Amino acid sequence: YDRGVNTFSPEGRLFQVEYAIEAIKLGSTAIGIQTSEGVCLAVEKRITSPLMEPSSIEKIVEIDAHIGCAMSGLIADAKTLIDKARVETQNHWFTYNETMTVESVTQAVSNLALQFGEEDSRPFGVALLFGGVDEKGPQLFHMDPSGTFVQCDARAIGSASEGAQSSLQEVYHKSMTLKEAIKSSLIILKQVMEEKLNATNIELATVQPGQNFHMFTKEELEEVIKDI
Amino acid sequence: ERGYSFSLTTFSPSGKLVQIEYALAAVAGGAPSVGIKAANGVVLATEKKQKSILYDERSVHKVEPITKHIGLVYSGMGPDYRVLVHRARKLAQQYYLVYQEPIPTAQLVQRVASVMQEYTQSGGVRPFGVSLLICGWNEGRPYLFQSDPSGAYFAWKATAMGKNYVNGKTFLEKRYNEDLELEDAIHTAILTLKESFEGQMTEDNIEVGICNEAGFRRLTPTEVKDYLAAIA
Amino acid sequence: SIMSYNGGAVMAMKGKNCVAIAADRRFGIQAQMVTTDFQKIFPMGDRLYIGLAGLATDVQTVAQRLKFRLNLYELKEGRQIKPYTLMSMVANLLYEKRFGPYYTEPVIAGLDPKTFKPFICSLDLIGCPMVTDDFVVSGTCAEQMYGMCESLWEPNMDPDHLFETISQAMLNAVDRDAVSGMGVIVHIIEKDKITTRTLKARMD
Amino acid sequence: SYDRAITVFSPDGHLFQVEYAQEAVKKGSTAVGVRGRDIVVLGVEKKSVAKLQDERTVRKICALDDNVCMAFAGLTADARIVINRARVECQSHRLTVEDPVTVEYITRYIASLKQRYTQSNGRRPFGISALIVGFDFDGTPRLYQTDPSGTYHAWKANAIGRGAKSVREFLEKNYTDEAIETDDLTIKLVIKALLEVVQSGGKNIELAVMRRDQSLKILNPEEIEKYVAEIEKEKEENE
Amino acid sequence: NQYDNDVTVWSPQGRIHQIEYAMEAVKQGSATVGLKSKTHAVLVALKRAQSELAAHQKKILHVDNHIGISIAGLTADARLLCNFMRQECLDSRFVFDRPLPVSRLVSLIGSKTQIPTQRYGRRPYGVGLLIAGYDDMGPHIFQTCPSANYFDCRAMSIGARSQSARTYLERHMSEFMECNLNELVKHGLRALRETLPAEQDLTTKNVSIGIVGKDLEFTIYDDDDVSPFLEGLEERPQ
Amino acid sequence: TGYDLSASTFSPDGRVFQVEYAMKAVENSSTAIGIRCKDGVVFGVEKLVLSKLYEEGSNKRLFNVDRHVGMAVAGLLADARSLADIAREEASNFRSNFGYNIPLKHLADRVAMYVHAYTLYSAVRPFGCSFMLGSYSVNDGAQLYMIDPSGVSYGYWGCAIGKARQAAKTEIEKLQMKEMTCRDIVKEVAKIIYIVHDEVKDKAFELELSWVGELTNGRHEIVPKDIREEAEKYAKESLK
Amino acid sequence: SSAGFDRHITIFSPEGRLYQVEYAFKAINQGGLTSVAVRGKDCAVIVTQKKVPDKLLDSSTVTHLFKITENIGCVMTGMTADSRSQVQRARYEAANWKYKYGYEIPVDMLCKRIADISQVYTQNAEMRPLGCCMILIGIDEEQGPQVYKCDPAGYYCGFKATAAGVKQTESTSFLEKKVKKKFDWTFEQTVETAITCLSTVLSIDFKPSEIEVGVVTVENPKFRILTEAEIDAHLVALAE
Amino acid sequence: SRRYDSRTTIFSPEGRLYQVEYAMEAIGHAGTCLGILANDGVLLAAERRNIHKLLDEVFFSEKIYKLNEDMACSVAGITSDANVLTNELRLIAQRYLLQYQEPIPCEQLVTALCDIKQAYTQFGGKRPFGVSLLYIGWDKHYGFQLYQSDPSGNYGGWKATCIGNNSAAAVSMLKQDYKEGEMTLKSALALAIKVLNKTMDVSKLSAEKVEIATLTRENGKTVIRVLKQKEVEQLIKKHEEEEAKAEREK
Repeated sequence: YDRGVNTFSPEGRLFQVEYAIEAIKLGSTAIGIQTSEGVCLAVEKRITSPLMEPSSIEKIVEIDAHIGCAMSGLIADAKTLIDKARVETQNHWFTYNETMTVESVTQAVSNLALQFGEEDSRPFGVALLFGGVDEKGPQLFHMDPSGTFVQCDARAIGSASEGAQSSLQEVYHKSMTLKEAIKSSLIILKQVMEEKLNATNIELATVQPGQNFHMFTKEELEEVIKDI
Repeated sequence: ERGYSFSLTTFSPSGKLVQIEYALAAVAGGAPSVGIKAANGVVLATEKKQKSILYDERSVHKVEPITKHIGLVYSGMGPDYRVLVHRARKLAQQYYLVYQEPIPTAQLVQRVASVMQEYTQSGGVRPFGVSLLICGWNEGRPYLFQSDPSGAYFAWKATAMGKNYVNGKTFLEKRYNEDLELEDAIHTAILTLKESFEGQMTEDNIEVGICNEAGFRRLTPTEVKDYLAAIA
Repeated sequence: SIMSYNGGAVMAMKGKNCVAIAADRRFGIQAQMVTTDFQKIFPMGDRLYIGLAGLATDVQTVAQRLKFRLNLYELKEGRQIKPYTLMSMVANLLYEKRFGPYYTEPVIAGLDPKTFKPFICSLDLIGCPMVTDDFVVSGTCAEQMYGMCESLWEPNMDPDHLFETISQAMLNAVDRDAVSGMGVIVHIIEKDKITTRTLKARMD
Repeated sequence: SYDRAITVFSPDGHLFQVEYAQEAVKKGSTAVGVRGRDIVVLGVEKKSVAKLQDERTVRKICALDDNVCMAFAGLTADARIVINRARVECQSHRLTVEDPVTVEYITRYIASLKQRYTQSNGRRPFGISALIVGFDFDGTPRLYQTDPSGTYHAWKANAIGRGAKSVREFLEKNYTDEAIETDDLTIKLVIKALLEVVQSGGKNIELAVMRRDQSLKILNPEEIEKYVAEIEKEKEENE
Repeated sequence: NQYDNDVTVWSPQGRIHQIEYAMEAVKQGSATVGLKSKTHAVLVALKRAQSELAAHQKKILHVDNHIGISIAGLTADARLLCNFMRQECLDSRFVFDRPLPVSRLVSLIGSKTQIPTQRYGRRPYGVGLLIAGYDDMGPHIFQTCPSANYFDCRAMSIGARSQSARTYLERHMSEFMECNLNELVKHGLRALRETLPAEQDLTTKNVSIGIVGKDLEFTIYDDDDVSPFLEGLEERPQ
Repeated sequence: TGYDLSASTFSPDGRVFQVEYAMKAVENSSTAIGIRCKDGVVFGVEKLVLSKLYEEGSNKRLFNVDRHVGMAVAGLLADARSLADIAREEASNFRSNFGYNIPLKHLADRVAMYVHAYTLYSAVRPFGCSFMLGSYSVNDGAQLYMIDPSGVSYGYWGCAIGKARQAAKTEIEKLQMKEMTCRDIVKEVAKIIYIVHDEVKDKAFELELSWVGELTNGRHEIVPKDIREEAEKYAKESLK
Repeated sequence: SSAGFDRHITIFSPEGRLYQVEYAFKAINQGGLTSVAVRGKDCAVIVTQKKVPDKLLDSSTVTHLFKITENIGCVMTGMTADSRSQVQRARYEAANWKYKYGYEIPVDMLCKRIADISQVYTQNAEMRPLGCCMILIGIDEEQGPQVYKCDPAGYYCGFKATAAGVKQTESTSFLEKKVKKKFDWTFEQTVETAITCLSTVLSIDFKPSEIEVGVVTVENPKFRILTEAEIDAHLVALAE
Repeated sequence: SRRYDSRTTIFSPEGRLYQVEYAMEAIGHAGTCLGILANDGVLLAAERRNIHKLLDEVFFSEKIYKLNEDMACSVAGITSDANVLTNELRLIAQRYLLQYQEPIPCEQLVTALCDIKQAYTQFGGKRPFGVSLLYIGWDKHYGFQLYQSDPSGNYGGWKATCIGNNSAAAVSMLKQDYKEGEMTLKSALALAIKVLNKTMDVSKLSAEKVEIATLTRENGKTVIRVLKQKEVEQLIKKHEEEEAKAEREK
């Protein structure tokens, strides 16, 4: 009846890697869009209670000064992967005196993602977006509980993932600007969330070639909302 | 290789450790044996029948000495007995290398029963299937203790272990008093082993060991024939 | 040397049906006293004492390791410890540091609890027990204490003359030593009572 | 070493032993915590004492530091070892970075200690939830909670344990801005909620406040007798 | 089926089912074709994607200057053997100061992957390594499988719908040992148009080619430099 | 059922099925025969051409353990070359510790105790390979051993492992290996493995032969091409 | 009579039995073999049969008699793979007696160390308890000859006549009628009464190519294995 | 190997855990111990179980164990599991005395043992202890103290508690007859013989069937006195004289 954690299916995939793919369909939705002007990257918060403090939770968190992140699915075990990424970017700066590229951050995390077992205990149930500006310009990557990562241009992850991707393939083109990519993302998030859109249910962050990783706050954010 | 590192002895929903309850069933199907202390020494007597005439009875021994003054018999299964003998032989030495003194019989049972309790909780092991009777005369007064596979112990005046042990304890209750010599306790230990043996109780079907203040020793079949004579 | 870093002297002496032990009171660092009430005799049950002399660290260290092992003994067993048994216990403790040794030399004196018979012994710093019948001494001023005890000891002595002999043995020898002094405490035990006295010595 | 994965995934994407641990939280006694602007108010309900026996050993409001209080619910066996492990990390923090431990730092140590403990082999997860209440540097009173999966989470009011959502629905219609006007006014905000819970007839309640400069101060059953006298008197004249 | 749970358990027929299920994992990945001449070793892969805006997953990797591999299966176990592959090449170059031979590399992999196929609670490595390289004996094409059984071959193809590619390679392998680099590649490119549905073939963003050559270091060509190789193919006959 | 999952449990009639199930996996590998002549040992393996795409000289079922010791395997090939690695490593510890070349009565003893060690525990499985060991020494003559997956070894004048085992060793005892030298043996080794494996089951197959003795000066090596062409010349005369 | 996994691993039944050991006693019987050991007044004789079903097999490598030390021999029953592993331990334990204690190990002390090792297999619930038996002979000073049996349960005893294998009970019933009439036993009578044991139980009346006999005597304490020629001398004298 | 694992650590789907509740089910049967204090002194009343006519009656105690030089414990449950715990916190008190050169406070000895007991219920895949036990003792911080341990790992201070087979009947009567701080160490002894008159179904109160040990504070002694079998029965009949007086006059 009870298999081990490390068993192949008769169709050949695995059991608990495939079960963890299902777990990120319960998390809050998140949208990232790569634009040659820069990477914009948004999320909802899914506020449960009026008594709850809204800003104590976060989904956007920074890894380095030029790399941001976005998490979905579970949250408590996402903080383990974030801490391994922050240490890895500082060991690369310490030994090579430069900034680690956005792609090489992702494979440094993706090697960790499939290492459970019974020696030395379950796969991580999160999904991540990595937005950053390295020397090849703005980048956007997406990893998996399976540890498979690939560069995306407009990736939407969460409970409303497949509903948003269809509405995102029609509006994206290769010559966007960042001012309209920010506006195009909040049109999508206005459809898919439950509550109404305001300055507290969502938050954004953009990374630029010029300046570093900047996270918007509740003063400069609602001018996008009132001019939607 | 490696082990299992999980206890295969758990609590029942009725609150009873079932594997220890099964180990007492293997103890009750062993060879019968009685032990009696009376005012100057302890008598340990067991019942050793070879299955056929081909066996050499002078090869193995039920009654074993632990030190100068401590003997030990059993009633259970064979190969488990020789393990905790060699364990108890060693435990009497580490007491002696520290204190330069023969070990008290009470402190031996403190440490032998601690092995048996430790062995019924640790990972991947079945408990022992033997019960013991331990004698000895430390500081004049003799002692007679009985352990069990669970790891507890008691302080008996006279008791029986093995098959028909519930009949021997009724027989000893109508026989034993406070005032007997050592040679009287020998005569009533043969009289209680005759309750369950076969028709021929010869000089080699039984095995008797005694303690004095002169120390533990084990009887040769010469005087065992003299005690078996003029008996019952 | 190492034993001469703090000084100290412990003497035990056997009597008729009684045994006495004595030690000095000085604590100091090579020339300089610090206090004159340093404890060097420790009680180990009734009618059984131990004296320690040597390096001042290991005097307080062994006297706490031994009490750690003694209370475990007197609870696991229901009785008090024999004086011959403690001699094997202390010798085991010192030999474990065969290559990291404690710099002390213990002296054990007490009465056997059932048959009230005196017992004295002494040990080196790695645990060689030596039982005698007259006296044992330990400390820096050892040779001065042999000239006292070989000249003054009598075989069968009441507790009055036992006290006066061990007092004159300590006061005259420790006065001849430089790094030992500042008062002498004397414990004399017997089967009915026990007695602690302090002597009027040179504070010089 | 007992090496075995205890918490594994479900065929629909859940963790069984985590959501089983949240049921064990839901039958512990109710702890309620609110915050003011200068004084914080927190107090467990359903003391359930035998009322002829000892009471100074049964306390469920302790101190991690001079500035950090901590209440909890759930099974108390797994709770007083998380506290004793939190009293060491906050003490070893002072040997490092010189400040007293902020209320945000001590919640991350507890939540990370609980998440990696839902990850390891041979380990059932903790069956407790807690409220960490403190007043950090520069006088900013705030509180948090902690789920048995290890998700630290701030609030303005909270209530956990058995009979929590009955209080949590009551608090949001009861939490106003002017309820945090005075110190003793906010204490009556707690006393109405615990009276709207398991019985709490004054002898089963136990509150304890902190004036942002003191230690934790438990009032004896004379002020709670006084407060439930005047909170019921205001209800008897309004209705 | 109670004989279908752990790698340790033999079947009553004598076929361990956990090994046979890892063969199903390599049949899920996309196809790739390797082949060799007298003097060259060319392997050609076919990428896939998830949406039209996501990028294509690469499959050809660079192990050393004279060894390159191509993967099929789950990508996480591919990088686990890849980082073992790179490590075993540069330490032999550290010790002996020589390129490690290809036929001696693969036997290290076969001893590496056989170990978790015999212990308890240890999965096999689901991966599809096609290896191309140089000994001092010319080109070599090697394939592996999760049963830890490596094969010496001269042209193979593995992945989803690969039996149609093998039938093309059998009826043209008499020509392979003569041709130069140009039509050696487009012999292999005619195998990848065999393993596709009849409408989309080779649109310069899903195909990659890697060549090691007798005076040529191992080189990967991606989605722009493919276009010189990819032109010069006829239309699909229908 | 339930009595046959682990190798740590006996059956209720007292035998281990996990070893017997691994013995069944040997009879799906094809055929490996080896007989010893008067002054040497000759191996022989018929090799199934699975497809045209494999290369002539691939995946040899005939190893080379030491300078004088040879191995011919039959079973799951991953476990074959894993047993070949420890036997190649065991002979290296003998020469390094004791100075000289390992004898076969000791070499097959050390390997069979390594194979037996996996027929006891639940953590490991039994091997799925049976194999043969043959060699020649100038002080001991020719030797020929054979090891099953249980761990039992014996000496042989000639043995056979594979699909058709009895159908191969029926014709081996028609020979006279006591007096023939290892030249005419090579033609007789090939002939008894042409009469087996009808062409209905396999289309085409590959001959692979091995060879040791003082004619090879003690060293183990493969046969030359011309000698095995004489045996392949001696192939199609079994139709009479 | 069964509850839990008591059929599968070595734990107690509700009746106090434990089945994995008494399953292993009838794993000895699957060898199809029977060995007899008889102690004499000044000698000790082991006799056992050997069954060679093939002409292609080397008949000098099937000896179940093994030389443990220079003065200690043994015979092995049960399955072959476990029996040869247990001989390897007994060679190792005797050499460590000589290195640690400086004199030759007594044969009862060696049987104790083997039975203590075999105890641990039925003591942990992980290992399979080695379904093969063990019979030792040897000359001891101030004891004469003596014979010991060790079973896979960890039990041992000194015997005077010993049978082990398939026909154990029929052989011991023959021998117990032979010994209790208490004839004196020379050297050749113990050879005669041991061959006529398994010649009347098995009803063979054989030629000397199917049995093998080891012996020790207090004039030559070396364990020695008889030549087939001198086996034939005792056999034709057995037919008067 | 995962087929034979019994998982003695996991939760149940109703939220609670089964393994320690089976242990506390077994802690009800097999034994009876109780304690009482209100003033100078504290007592442990325990009932003997094996009262067979062939025993030596030695080792100074049966269920009483002296732990420190000024505190002791009474145990209930599996006796073999008890012997491991009793010589485990016996050297917890000694390693305290080695470290601080001061006798251990009675409360933080209990918390030290109840953390070892809690760990087996929480990880390791290991059988927990089916042992609950009492604690009497004295310290300079609070005086006479009385604690109770549970197999789950949680303790508690008390004034009078029983862990017998009819322990609920004893507690129901202890909170029917009690006085806070006025029960001297003679009225508590008369109350102790009254309670185990009820819960012991073997009537007439055999003096060899019970054991009573008292801890009184003498100036530097803290005398732990196991009172002998010559003064039990006069305390037994003293309960018997007053009950015939109180029944007839009412």
